[PDB]
Amino acid sequence: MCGTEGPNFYVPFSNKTGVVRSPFEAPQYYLAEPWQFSMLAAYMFLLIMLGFPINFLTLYVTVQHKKLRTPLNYILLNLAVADLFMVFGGFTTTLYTSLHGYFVFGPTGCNLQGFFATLGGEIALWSLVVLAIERYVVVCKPMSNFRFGENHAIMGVAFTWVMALACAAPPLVGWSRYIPEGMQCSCGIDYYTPHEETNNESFVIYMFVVHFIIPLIVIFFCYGQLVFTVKEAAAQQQESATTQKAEKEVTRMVIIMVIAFLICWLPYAGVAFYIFTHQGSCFGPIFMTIPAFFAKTSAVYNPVIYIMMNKQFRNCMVTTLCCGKN
Amino acid sequence: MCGTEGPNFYVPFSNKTGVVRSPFEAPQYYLAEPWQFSMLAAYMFLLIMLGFPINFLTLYVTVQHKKLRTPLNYILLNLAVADLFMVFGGFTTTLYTSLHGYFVFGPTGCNLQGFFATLGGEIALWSLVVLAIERYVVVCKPMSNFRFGENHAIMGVAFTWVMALACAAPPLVGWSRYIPEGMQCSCGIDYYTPHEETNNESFVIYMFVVHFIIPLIVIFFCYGQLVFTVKEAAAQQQESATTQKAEKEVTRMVIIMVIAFLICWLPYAGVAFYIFTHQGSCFGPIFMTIPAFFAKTSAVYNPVIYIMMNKQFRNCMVTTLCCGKN
Amino acid sequence: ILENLKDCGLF
Amino acid sequence: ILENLKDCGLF
Ligand SMILES: *[C@@H]1O[C@H](CO)[C@@H](O[C@@H]2O[C@H](CO)[C@@H](O[C@@H]3O[C@H](CO[C@H]4O[C@H](CO)[C@@H](O)[C@H](O)[C@@H]4O)[C@@H](O)[C@H](O[C@H]4O[C@H](CO)[C@@H](O)[C@H](O)[C@@H]4O)[C@@H]3O)[C@H](O)[C@H]2NC(C)=O)[C@H](O)[C@H]1NC(C)=O
Ligand SMILES: *[C@@H]1O[C@H](CO)[C@@H](O[C@@H]2O[C@H](CO)[C@@H](O[C@@H]3O[C@H](CO[C@H]4O[C@H](CO)[C@@H](O)[C@H](O)[C@@H]4O)[C@@H](O)[C@H](O[C@H]4O[C@H](CO)[C@@H](O)[C@H](O)[C@@H]4O)[C@@H]3O)[C@H](O)[C@H]2NC(C)=O)[C@H](O)[C@H]1NC(C)=O
Ligand SMILES: CCCCCCCCCCCCCCCC(=O)OC[C@H](COP(=O)(O)OCCN)OC(=O)CCCCCCCCCCCCCCC
Ligand SMILES: CCCCCCCCCCCCCCCC(=O)OC[C@H](COP(=O)(O)OCCN)OC(=O)CCCCCCCCCCCCCCC
Ligand SMILES: CC1=C(/C=C/C(C)=C/C=C/C(C)=C/C=O)C(C)(C)CCC1
Ligand SMILES: CC1=C(/C=C/C(C)=C/C=C/C(C)=C/C=O)C(C)(C)CCC1
Ligand SMILES: CCCCCCCCO[C@@H]1O[C@H](CO)[C@@H](O)[C@H](O)[C@H]1O
Ligand SMILES: CCCCCCCCO[C@@H]1O[C@H](CO)[C@@H](O)[C@H](O)[C@H]1O
Ligand SMILES: *C(=O)CCCCCCCCCCCCCCC
Ligand SMILES: *C(=O)CCCCCCCCCCCCCCC
Ligand SMILES: *C(=O)CCCCCCCCCCCCCCC
Ligand SMILES: *C(=O)CCCCCCCCCCCCCCC
Repeated sequence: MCGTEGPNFYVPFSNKTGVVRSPFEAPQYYLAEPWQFSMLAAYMFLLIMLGFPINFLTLYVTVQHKKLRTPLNYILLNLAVADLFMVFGGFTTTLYTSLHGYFVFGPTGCNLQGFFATLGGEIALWSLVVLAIERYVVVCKPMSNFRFGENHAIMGVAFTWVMALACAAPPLVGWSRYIPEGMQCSCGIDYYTPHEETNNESFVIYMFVVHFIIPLIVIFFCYGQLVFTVKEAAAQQQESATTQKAEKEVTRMVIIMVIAFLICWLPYAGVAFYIFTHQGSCFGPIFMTIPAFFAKTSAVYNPVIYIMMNKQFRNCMVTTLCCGKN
Repeated sequence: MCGTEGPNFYVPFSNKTGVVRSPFEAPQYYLAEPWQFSMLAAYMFLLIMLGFPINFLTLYVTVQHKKLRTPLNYILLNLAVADLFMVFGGFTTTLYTSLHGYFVFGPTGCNLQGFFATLGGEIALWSLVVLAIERYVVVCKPMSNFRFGENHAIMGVAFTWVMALACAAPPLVGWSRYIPEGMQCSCGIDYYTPHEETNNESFVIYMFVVHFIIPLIVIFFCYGQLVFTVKEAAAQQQESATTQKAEKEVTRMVIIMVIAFLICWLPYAGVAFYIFTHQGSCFGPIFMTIPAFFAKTSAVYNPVIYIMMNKQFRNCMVTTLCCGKN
Repeated sequence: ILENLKDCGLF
Repeated sequence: ILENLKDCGLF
C-alpha cells in the first residue's frame, strides 16, 4: 500500500514515517526535491511564454485580415481559444502553486483549475476531430450536391463545446473527481484511484472509449479517405506538376497531423489502460507527470502545425509581425 | 553603507542583523524570496531552450548547404558560436547555481563562468561591429578596386576574438575582477564596486570607451554610410521597382539592427555610468539584474535578426527542418 | 481538388 | 548595388 489518502486527495507517498501532509495545506518536498518543483515551474513558464503569443496572435491576426474570416477557419480559431484556456486555466495556476510546493487554492481551486484545464484540452481534441470531418466532407465530397457554409461551421464549433462539457462537467458533480495529481501542484481527473464513491472505473472507460478511441477512429478514417481521394485524383492526371505536388504535400501533412495526435493522447491512453490492468501496483508522481508533459505541450505544437503551417495564416502573421509590410 | 564585503565578493545586503553569508557558501534567501530564485531559473531555462536550437541549427544548416559557406557569412557563424558560449558558459551554470540559491562552484567557478560568459558576449558584440564594417566596405565601395575575399573574412573573425580577450582576460589577472552579481548566482565583471586593489574604476572607463562607445560610433557610421549609398543609388534610378524595394528593406533592417544594439548595451552603459556618477548610493540586486536581463536575451534575438531574417539562411533552415523538402 | 485543398489550408 | 546587397544577406 503505496499512498496516503485523505478526503479530497491521494498523495503518492507512504506515511509510515509520518511526514505526509495535505496537498492543500503544506509543501510536498518529500515527493520530490525542491529543485524539481522549480523545474516544473520552469516548464510551465516555457509553455506560457510560447503558448500565449502563438495562440493569441492567431486570434489577433484574424481580426486584421478579412481573408481569414471564412467558415473553414472557425474550428481553427476554436482550437486557439481552447489552447488559451489551457494556458490560463491550467499553466498559470500550476506555475503559481508549484512555487509553493503544494496546491495553495484548496479543493475549490482544484475543481476550478481542473475544470477549465480539462475543458480547454477537450475543445482542442474535438476541434481536431471536427476539422478532419469538415476536410473530408469538402474534399472527398461524400455527400452529393452539398456545399459547406457558415451554419455548418458554427454547429461544428458548438459540437466541440458540448463534447468537452461531456467530460469536464461530470467530475464536478459526482462521476469521477478532480484532485491534485503527480506532485500535487496541478489538479486533473482521477483515473488512477479506484474511488467507488464516484465511480472512477466506469468514467475511465467512457473517457477511453468516447474521448479517445472514437476520436482516433474518425481522424484515421477521414484522413485515410482524403489521402486516398487525393492520391487517386493525382494518378488520373499526371500531366499536372501542380496536382502532383499538392498530393505529396497533403500526404506529408496528414502523416504529421496523425503522428502528433498520437504523441498527445497515446501516453495518457497507454498509462490509463496499464494502470487499469495492473491495479495492484505503485505508481510514482513522476510516472503520472509524463503523460501530462506530452498532452500539455500540445498548446504549443498544435498551433505550430494547424496554424503556422497553414499558408493563409502564416502570411498574415508575417505581415502583422513585420509592422504592416512584407 | 549598504552591502556586506568579503574576500572575493560583495553581497548587496546589510549584515546588521547578522544573517548575511558568503555567496560561495550558503543560500541568499534574504536578498530575495526563494520563488524569485526559481523564476530566475525559469528564465535561464527559456534562454537555453530558445537559444540553443536557434544557434546550433545555424551551425548545422551551414554544414548541409554549400551556398552558405561564403566569406560574407563567416562572421555570422562566429556570432552563433559566441551565443553558444553564452548559453553553456553562462546560462546553464546560472541555471544550476540558482537552484541552490548561491554560487556553489566557488571562486574558480566564478572566474570560469565569468570568463566564458564574458568571452561569449564580446565576440558577439564585435561580430556585430565587424559585420557592419564588411557590409560597408562591400556595398559603399569605400576603397577602389577592392574585392572582399576569404582572407579578409578570417582576419575579421580573429579581430573579434582578440577584442574579446581584451576584456575577458584582464579580470582574471588583476585589472578588475569576477564576482557573483545581483542575486549572487551568476558571476560578472565588477563595475559597481570601487575596489582599488584591482582598479575597477579605470577598467570601467576603458570598457565604456573601447567596448561601448567605439562599437556604437562605428556601427552608426557604417550603417549611416550604407543607408546613404543605397538611398542615393535608388534616387538615381527610380525606373526600377526592385531597386526601390531594396532600398526600403535595407533601411527597415538597419533601423532594426541599430535599435536592437542599443536595447542590448544601452542599459549596461546607462547603469555603469550612473553608478560611476552617484558613488554614494545603494543599488539593489534586482537593480543589477536588469541590464543583465537585456544583454543576455540577445543570445536569442540576435540570431533571429541576423540569421532567421537573412533570406539565404532562412530557406536552408526551412528545408532542413521540413525533412529535406520544401 | 486544388481549390478545395486551398480552402482547407491543406495546400 | 543589388548584387552586393544579396551577398550581404541584406536584400
Ligand atoms: C501522515 O502521518 C502523520 C503522523 O501520523 C499525520 O500527522 C498527525 O496528525 C495528527 C492528527 O490527525 C496530529 O495529532 C495532533 O497532535 C497535536 C499536538 O501533538 C504534539 O505532539 C506530537 C506527537 O504526537 C508531535 O509529533 C506534534 O508535533 C505535536 O507538537 C494536537 O493539536 C492534537 O491533539 C488533539 O487531537 C487528539 C486526537 O488525535 C486528541 O487526543 C487531543 O485531545 C486533541 O483533540 C492531535 O493529537 C499529529 O500531531 C500529527 N503528527 C505529525 C507527525 O505531524 C498526518 O495526518 C498524516 N497525513 C495525512 C495525509 O493524513
Ligand atoms: C554577517 O554577520 C554574521 C554575524 O556577525 C557573521 O557570522 C558570524 O561569523 C563569526 C566568525 O567570523 C562566527 O563566529 C564563530 O562562532 C562559532 C560558534 O559560536 C556559536 O554561538 C554564536 C553566538 O556568537 C551563535 O550565534 C552561533 O550559531 C554558534 O553556535 C565558533 O565556531 C567560532 O569560535 C571561534 O572563533 C572565535 C573568533 O570569532 C574565537 O573566539 C574562538 O576561540 C574560536 O576560534 C566563532 O566564534 C559567528 O558564529 C557568526 N554568527 C552568526 C550569526 O552566524 C558573518 O560572517 C557575516 N557575513 C559575512 C558575509 O562576512
Ligand atoms: C525579499 C524580496 C524583496 C523584494 C520583493 C519584490 C517582489 C516584487 C513583485 C511582487 C512579489 C509579490 C509576492 C507575494 C507573495 C509572497 O511573497 O508570499 C510569501 C510566500 C512564501 O512563503 P513560504 O516560503 O513560507 O511558503 C511557500 C512554500 N515554500 O510566497 C509564496 O510561496 C508564493 C510565491 C508566488 C510567486 C508567484 C510568481 C509569479 C511570477 C510571474 C512571472 C515573473 C517573471 C520574471 C521573469 C524574469
Ligand atoms: C526526492 C526525489 C526522488 C527522485 C529524484 C529523481 C532525480 C532524477 C534526476 C537526477 C537528479 C540528481 C540530483 C543531484 C543533486 C541533489 O539532489 O543534491 C541535493 C541538493 C539540495 O540540497 P539543499 O536543498 O539542502 O541545498 C541547496 C540550496 N537550497 O541539490 C541541489 O540543491 C542542486 C539541485 C541541482 C538541480 C540541477 C537541475 C538541472 C535540470 C536540467 C533540466 C531538467 C528539465 C526537466 C524539464 C521538464
Ligand atoms: C484522455 C484519456 C484519459 C484521461 C485523460 C485525462 C484524465 C486528462 C486530464 C487532464 C487534465 C484534467 C488536466 C488538468 O490540468 C483516460 C481516462 C486516462 C483514458 C485514455 C484517454
Ligand atoms: C559593456 C559595458 C560595461 C560593462 C558590462 C559588463 C560588466 C558586462 C558583463 C557581463 C558578464 C560578465 C556576464 C557574465 O555572465 C560597463 C563597464 C559597465 C560600461 C558600459 C559598457
Ligand atoms: C488517416 C491515416 C492516413 C495515413 C496515410 C499514409 C499515407 C502513406 O503515403 C505514402 O506516400 C508516399 C508518396 O508521397 C509513398 O511513396 C509511400 O509508399 C506511402 O506510404
Ligand atoms: C547608422 C544609422 C542609420 C540610420 C538610418 C535612418 C534612416 C531613416 O530613413 C527613413 O527612410 C524612410 C523611407 O524608407 C523615410 O520616409 C524616412 O523619413 C526616413 O527617416
Ligand atoms: C518581420 O520582421 C517578423 C519580425 C519578428 C520575428 C519574431 C521571431 C520570434 C522567434 C522566437 C523563435 C524561437 C524558436 C525556438 C526553437 C526551439
Ligand atoms: C517591425 O518591422 C518590427 C520588426 C522586427 C521584430 C524583431 C523581433 C525579434 C524578437 C526575438 C525574440 C525576443 C524575445 C526573446 C525572449 C526570450
Ligand atoms: C517544416 O515542416 C518546418 C517544421 C518545424 C517547425 C518548428 C517550429 C517551432 C516553433 C516554436 C515557435 C515559438 C514562437 C514563440 C513566440 C514568442
Ligand atoms: C519533417 O517534415 C517533420 C516536419 C514537422 C515538424 C513539426 C514540429 C513542431 C514542433 C512544435 C514545438 C514542439 C516543442 C514545444 C516545446 C515547448
